[PDB]
Amino acid sequence: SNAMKVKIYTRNGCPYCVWAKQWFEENNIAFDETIIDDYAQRSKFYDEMNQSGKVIFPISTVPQIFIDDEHIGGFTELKANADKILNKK
Repeated sequence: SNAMKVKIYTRNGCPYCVWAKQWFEENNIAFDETIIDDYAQRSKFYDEMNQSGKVIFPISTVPQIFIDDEHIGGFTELKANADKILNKK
C-alpha cells in the first residue's frame, strides 16, 4: 500500500541471503521471498532476468533484491542504500 514492494530472490546455504533477510526483519519490513534451490534453475533465471532489463547490473548470484520494481542488488548494495530505504517507510 504505503509499504514497500520488496522482492528477494534466494537460495539455501547462502549466508548472505540470511543476512539480507534479517536486515528487513530487524527493520520490520515485510518482503516476498522466492527461494531457488536448484543450481540449474537459478542459472536459467539469471539468463532470463539479465535479458529483461529489470536489472541494473548483470546478476550471477543471490541474494537479489528489488524494491518497488527497482533492482537494488545484493547485500553490499543493500547496506549501501540502507538509509535511502529506511527513509522510505
